[PDB]
Amino acid sequence: EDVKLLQFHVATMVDNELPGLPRAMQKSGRPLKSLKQRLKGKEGRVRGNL
Amino acid sequence: DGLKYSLATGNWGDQKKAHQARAGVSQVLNRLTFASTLSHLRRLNSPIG
DNA sequence: CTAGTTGATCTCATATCAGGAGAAGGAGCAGAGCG
RNA sequence: AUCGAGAGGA
DNA sequence: CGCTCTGCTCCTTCTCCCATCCTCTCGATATGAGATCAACTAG
Repeated sequence: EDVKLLQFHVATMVDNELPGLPRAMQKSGRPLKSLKQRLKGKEGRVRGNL
Repeated sequence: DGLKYSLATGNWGDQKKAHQARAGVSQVLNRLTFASTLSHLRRLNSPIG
């Protein structure tokens, strides 16, 4: 069970939009912004800042 | 607090399920001119998206 | 040499619906081809 | 300050 | 003639994308004791 939780935490740290899985949440239901989301698209790192 | 939150933020639903809730309900009353206020009080919305 | 004082650092302990489009996989059938 | 939301402008 | 080897279409999954720029408002978001070690700080 703890291995499963660690796997979930790492995966949601990198990608928090996986279909089917629960969403890593900060507080009041606000989902975390993962590393993938920082770079994804419009307003992301590449398109938005380079 | 439930009624206060829903009216204050416009998210019609529980504060925890804010992403699920429909937003834009309960907007801030427009007071630029009297006609603006009257129109805002008679406004209809289609939730189509 | 050689013990005593001074700081940093770690441990531990105390409670309570009116998307869509395309690409990748698997499925079942159909047949071809050879033992 | 951050996040989100909303209303607007061209 | 059994058994395999593709292979063919087809349905399912899944993952991706959805103009630019600008303004404003508004709501939400411990403490000490003991041990170790190392620098002294002198004898």
